[PDB]
Amino acid sequence: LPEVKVEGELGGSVTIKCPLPEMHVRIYLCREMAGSGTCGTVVSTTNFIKAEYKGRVTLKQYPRKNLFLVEVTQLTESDSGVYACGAGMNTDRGKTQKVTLNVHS
Amino acid sequence: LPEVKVEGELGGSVTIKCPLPEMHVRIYLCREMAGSGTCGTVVSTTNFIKAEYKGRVTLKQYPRKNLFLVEVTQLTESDSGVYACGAGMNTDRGKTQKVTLNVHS
Amino acid sequence: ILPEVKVEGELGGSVTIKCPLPEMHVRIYLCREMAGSGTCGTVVSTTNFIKAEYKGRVTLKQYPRKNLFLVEVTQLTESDSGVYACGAGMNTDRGKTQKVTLNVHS
Amino acid sequence: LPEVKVEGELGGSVTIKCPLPEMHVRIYLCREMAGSGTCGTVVSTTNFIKAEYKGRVTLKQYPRKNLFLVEVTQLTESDSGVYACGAGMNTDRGKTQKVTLNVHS
Amino acid sequence: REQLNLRESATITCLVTGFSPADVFVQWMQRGQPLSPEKYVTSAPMPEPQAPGRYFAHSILTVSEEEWNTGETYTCVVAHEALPNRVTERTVDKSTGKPTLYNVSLVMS
Amino acid sequence: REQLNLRESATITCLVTGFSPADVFVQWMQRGQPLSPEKYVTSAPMPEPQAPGRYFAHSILTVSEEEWNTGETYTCVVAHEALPNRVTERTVDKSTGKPTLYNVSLVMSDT
Amino acid sequence: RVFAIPPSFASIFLTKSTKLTCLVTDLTTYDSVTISWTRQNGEAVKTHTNISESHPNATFSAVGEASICEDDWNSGERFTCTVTHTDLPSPLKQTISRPKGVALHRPDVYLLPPAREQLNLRESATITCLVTGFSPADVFVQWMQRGQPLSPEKYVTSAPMPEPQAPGRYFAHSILTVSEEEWNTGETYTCVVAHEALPNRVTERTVDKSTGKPTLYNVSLVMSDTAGTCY
Amino acid sequence: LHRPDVYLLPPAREQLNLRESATITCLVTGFSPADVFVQWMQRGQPLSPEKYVTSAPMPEPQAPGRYFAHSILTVSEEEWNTGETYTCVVAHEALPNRVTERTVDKSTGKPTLYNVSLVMSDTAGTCY
Amino acid sequence: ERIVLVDNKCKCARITSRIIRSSEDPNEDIVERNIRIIVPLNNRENISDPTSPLRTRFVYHLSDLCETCYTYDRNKCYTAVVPLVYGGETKMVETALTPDACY
Ligand SMILES: *[C@@H]1O[C@H](CO)[C@@H](O[C@@H]2O[C@H](CO)[C@@H](O)[C@H](O)[C@H]2NC(C)=O)[C@H](O)[C@H]1NC(C)=O
Ligand SMILES: *[C@@H]1O[C@H](CO)[C@@H](O)[C@H](O)[C@H]1NC(C)=O
Ligand SMILES: *[C@@H]1O[C@H](CO)[C@@H](O)[C@H](O)[C@H]1NC(C)=O
Ligand SMILES: *[C@@H]1O[C@H](CO)[C@@H](O)[C@H](O)[C@H]1NC(C)=O
Ligand SMILES: *[C@@H]1O[C@H](CO)[C@@H](O)[C@H](O)[C@H]1NC(C)=O
Repeated sequence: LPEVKVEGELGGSVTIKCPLPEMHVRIYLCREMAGSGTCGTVVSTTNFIKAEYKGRVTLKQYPRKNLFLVEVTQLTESDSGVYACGAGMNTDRGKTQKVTLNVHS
Repeated sequence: LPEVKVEGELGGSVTIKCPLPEMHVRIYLCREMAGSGTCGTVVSTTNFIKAEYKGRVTLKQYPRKNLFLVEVTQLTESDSGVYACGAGMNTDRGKTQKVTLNVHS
Repeated sequence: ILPEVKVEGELGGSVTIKCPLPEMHVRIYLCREMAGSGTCGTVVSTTNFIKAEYKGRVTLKQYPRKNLFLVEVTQLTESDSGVYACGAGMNTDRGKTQKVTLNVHS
Repeated sequence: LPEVKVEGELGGSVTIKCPLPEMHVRIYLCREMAGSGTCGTVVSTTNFIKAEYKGRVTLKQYPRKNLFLVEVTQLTESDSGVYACGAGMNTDRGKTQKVTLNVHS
Repeated sequence: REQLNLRESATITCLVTGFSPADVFVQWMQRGQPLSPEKYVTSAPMPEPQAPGRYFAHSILTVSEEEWNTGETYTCVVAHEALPNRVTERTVDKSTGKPTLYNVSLVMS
Repeated sequence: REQLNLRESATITCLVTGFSPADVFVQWMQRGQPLSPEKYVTSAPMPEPQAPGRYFAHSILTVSEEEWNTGETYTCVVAHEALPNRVTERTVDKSTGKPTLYNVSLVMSDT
Repeated sequence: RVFAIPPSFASIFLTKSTKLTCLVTDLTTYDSVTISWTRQNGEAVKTHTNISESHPNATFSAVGEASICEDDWNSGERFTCTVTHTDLPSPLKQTISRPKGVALHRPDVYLLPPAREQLNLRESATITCLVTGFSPADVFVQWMQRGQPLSPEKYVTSAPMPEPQAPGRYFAHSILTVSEEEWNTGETYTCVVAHEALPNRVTERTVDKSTGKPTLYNVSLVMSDTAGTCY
Repeated sequence: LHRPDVYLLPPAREQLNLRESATITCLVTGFSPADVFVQWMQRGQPLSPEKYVTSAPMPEPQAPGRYFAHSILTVSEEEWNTGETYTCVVAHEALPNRVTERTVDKSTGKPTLYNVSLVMSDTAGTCY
Repeated sequence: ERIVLVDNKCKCARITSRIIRSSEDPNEDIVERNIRIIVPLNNRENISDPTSPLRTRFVYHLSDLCETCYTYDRNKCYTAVVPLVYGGETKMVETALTPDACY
C-alpha cells in the first residue's frame, strides 16, 4: 500500500526502506516485472541474489524499529522500476509495500 | 388438480364435467397439446370453437351446482388425450381441473 | 448434504412429520417444492402464515429440548402428496435442511 | 462528400445547391441533428416540411442541370448548422452532399 | 420497423374488437392532455366475419418520429357501454416490449 | 424482491399524489373483473408539506407470491372530480423492472 | 379539553429521561390552577414547575410532567391524571395506563425506489419506506441523506393501522420527496427505524440510483492462477 | 542457519506404463548445520528401513553454509489405485515444531480438467 | 466421494476434486477439479458500511483461498452506528445491519 517513491543518482548507492513483519521468516524485495503478471525475487533471506544484481545488493534485518533495510550499490537505467517488498513463501501474494526507482543523470 | 378420468365409446357422445367458478367470465376447455409447452383452447365464452371440433361440441353454463358441462359429439382416435378446463384471459395460466379421454373400440 | 428421511401413510386418516430444529433461527417452514418451476412454496411456517389449501389440517409444535419440531396433519387427500422439505432462515430456497417424501397406499 | 459551405445574412433568403441524381425519386435536405446519431428530414418530395420550417422553405427540381435548388426564406440563429442533402427511403443512409450554414449579423 | 427508417412520421393503431352494440367512442390523449380530433382518424363499427352478432373498429394516430424516440406514453382511451365503469385505456411507448440483451465478452486465455 | 424470497405473500402499492381537493376513490381489479374489497386498505387524503393545498393518498394490496409469479396483471383505478374522464388506470406486472441488458466480461487467466 | 400524551418507547430508549404530559386547551383563561397525578392506590407524585404559557388565542396551554419507573410501567399499574379548574368544580380524571406488552414481533422494513414513469417526467422523485408486521405499535422512523440527517418537515410518516391478513399486526408508511437532479447524482438515502422487538432496537435499509431497479448490470469478473497449488 | 526447506514428488507419468513398481521422492534441502533423517510413515505406521534409502547430506551447488539430501522409496504399482498417501517427514534443530510432515496422493497433483461453474444472482448477499 | 479443498464463506468458493475410474483399467484415470463461485450483485464495496458504492469488480486469486470481503455470513451479526436526533438530541446508536442473525 505505502509508496516510498525513493529517489537516487546514477552511480553511488540508494537504500530501500521496507517494513520488517513478525511471524514471517522469508523476507524478499521482489521486482515487479509486470510482463505476464509475474514478479521475480531479486533478494531473499533464503539466500538468492539474481544474477543481474549479484554482488551489488545486500539485505540486513534488525528488529529495532521493525524495519529491514536493503541497499543497492551502483545504478543502471535497468534500475528504474517497481520493487514491491513482502514476506511469506509465495512471492506474488506478499508485496506488502510498493516502491518506485529512477535515475537522475 | 382433480381428474375425472372420464371414459367413453367410439361414436355417440361423452359429457365432460368441470367446475364453474365465480368472478371469472371466460370459461374454456383447453386441450393440453403438450408439444412445445402450449395449450390450444377448444371452446370458450369468446365463441372460439376449433376447426377440428366445429359443429361437434357445445358449452352450457348454469350456476345451479356451480358446474358447467361440455358435451363432445362423435369420437375419433384424436379425441383421446388431456383437456384441462380453466378460466382467465391467459389460457395456459388457468386450466384448474385436468381430465383424460380415450376410445373403446 | 443433509438426511433424506422418508415416511409413508398406510392409507389416509392421519400423518406425522418430524424435522431437526436448528438453533438461533426464528423461522421454520415445511414448503412442498412440488412446482414445475422448482421455486418452493411455503405451506405452513412460523412468523404467522399457512397455505390457502392447507387450513385446519396443519399445526406446528417446536420443542427446543429435543432439538426437534413437530407438525401434525389431520386426514389425507390426493393433493397433499409428493415430497416436502424443512428449514429455517429468511429464504425458503437455499435454507432447506431436509428432504422428506410423503406417500399413501390407498 | 463535397461541401458548399454556403454563407448568408440574417433575414433575406439563401439558396442551397445540391446534386439531383437519377433512379432516386425521394429527394430530401435532411438536417444533421448530430444528437443521438439521428438526422431529421427538413423537406422531401413526399411533401413533409418540418413545423419549425413551415412556410419558409421550398424545393424545386429541374432535369436541366441534374441540380435541384432549395431556398430558405428568413433566417434565425437556429439556421446555422449542417444540412446534408441526399435521396432514398433511408434518410441516414443517403446524405450524398454535406453543407454548412451560419448567420452574419 | 421499415416505417421508422424514413425519419418523417409513424402511425400507431388501436384495434378494438368483439364489442356489442355499436357507438364506441375512442380518443387519443398524451400524458393526460387530450389531443385534437383532427390529428387522428377512426373507422366505423363493421361486423366481425367469423364471430356473428359482433363488431370491431380501428383508429390510427400520425406522429413525428422525432418525438416518438423520446417518450410520450400515448395512451388510447375507449368508451363502450358494457365496461365495468364504462371506460378503459391502454398505452405503449418506444420501450413497450424491448427484451433482455446479453453482451458477453470472454477474454479466455 | 426481498419480500419475495420468503415465498409467502406480496404487496403492490398504488400511490395517488398531487390532487386538490380531497375525496378521491381507489379500487382494485384484475383482467377487468373487480376484486373483493376486503383484501386492500386505502389511506385518507393527507396534506402535502411543500404543496400549498394539494393532498396525497396511498393504497396497498396483498396477493399470493405464486399469483405474482404466474404472470397475472393487477390494474389500479382512481376516480377524482378533476380528471377529464374522472377515471384513470395504471398497470404493473413481473415485466416492469427487469434489467434491460447485461455487460459481463470474463477475463480468465493462469498468470 | 384536557389532553394526555404518554411517553413513547423512543423517548425512554434514546432520551432515557421519561415523563408523561397532561395539557389543557379550549378553556377560559384563569390563573391558580393545580395539576396533579394519582395512581390506583392514591399515592401522589411530584409535579414539575415551568408550566407552559397560554396560547395567543385566549386559551390554555400547559405542561405537566412527572417521572415513574419504567419497571413500574412494565408492571401495568393504572395511573390517573387530574386537573382542577373553578369553571368545572369536579376535576377531570383521565387514565394514562400502559398496557404492558402484547406478543412482540420484529418489523420487516422494505424500501422502494421511485417509479420509472415518474422519472420520465423529470420533475421530482419520491422514495417510500414500508414498515410491516410489527406488534405492538411503537416504531420511530427517520431519514438521512449521505450521513446527514434531514429536516422532519421534508418527509411524512403515517400512523400504525390494522393488518387484514394478519390478526394483531400493524404496518406504517413513510415517503421522502427530492428533486430529480439529487436522485441522479448517486446521492444515497436511508430509512432508519426503532422498535422494542429489534435486537439492536435500531435497524436500517439503504438504496440509491444504481441499486433501485437498475437498467444495466455492469460486471468485471476476473480470476487468475486457476491451477495454483490447492490442498 | 536457515529453515530446512522440504519437498515431495510423485511417480513419473511414463513410469506408470510398465506395471512393475513406482517410486516416490522426498527432497530435503537446507538444514544448516546438516542434521536430518527421514522416516516414511503410512497411516501413522513407520515403514521398514529397507524400503526408503537415505544417502547423505550434500552441499548445494553454491554452498556458503547450506546443504541438501535426497531420499526415495519403492512401492508397488497396483497399490496406487487407493493411494494411501505414503507420508514423508523431516527433522532438524532449526525448526520451531521440529516436524514438517509432507504427504501427497494420486488425487493431489496436476489437474487434467478445470470445471469452473460461476453463477450470477442478486440474492447471494447472505451466501447461505 | 469428492473431497473439499476450499469452503470459503466470504467468497463462497467451493474447490473440490474427484478421480473417475476409467473403462475397466487402471490407466488414464483422468482427475477433475470443480470450482463454484456465487457472485452477489447487490452487496456494497464496504460490506459493513451501507454507503460505499456498489461492487462492480470481482477479483479471485484462487491461490489465497486454497481483508475486503464480498458476501455476508449466515452465522454472524453485522452492526453499525447512526445519529438519531430524536427530541433534538443527536445520538449515535448501534444498528443491526443484518437482523434475524443477531438474535
Ligand atoms: C469500512 O467501514 C468500516 C466501519 O466504518 C471502517 O472501519 C471503521 O473506522 C472507524 C474510523 O474511521 C472506526 O471508528 C471503526 O472502529 C472502524 N471499524 C472497525 C470494525 O474497526 C473501514 O475503515 C472502512 N473501510 C474503508 C476501506 O473505508
Ligand atoms: C460495457 O462493458 C464494456 C466492457 O467492459 C465497457 O467498456 C463499457 O463501458 C460498459 N458499458 C457500461 C454502460 O458500463
Ligand atoms: C458491448 O460489448 C462491447 C465489447 O466489449 C463494448 O464495446 C460495448 O460498449 C458493450 N455495450 C454496452 C452497452 O455495454
Ligand atoms: C462499466 O464498466 C467499465 C469497466 O469495465 C467502466 O469503464 C464504466 O465506467 C462502467 N460503467 C459505469 C456506468 O460506471
Ligand atoms: C461440471 O460442473 C457441473 C456444475 O457443477 C456439474 O453438474 C458436472 O457434473 C461437472 N462435470 C464433471 C465431469 O465433473
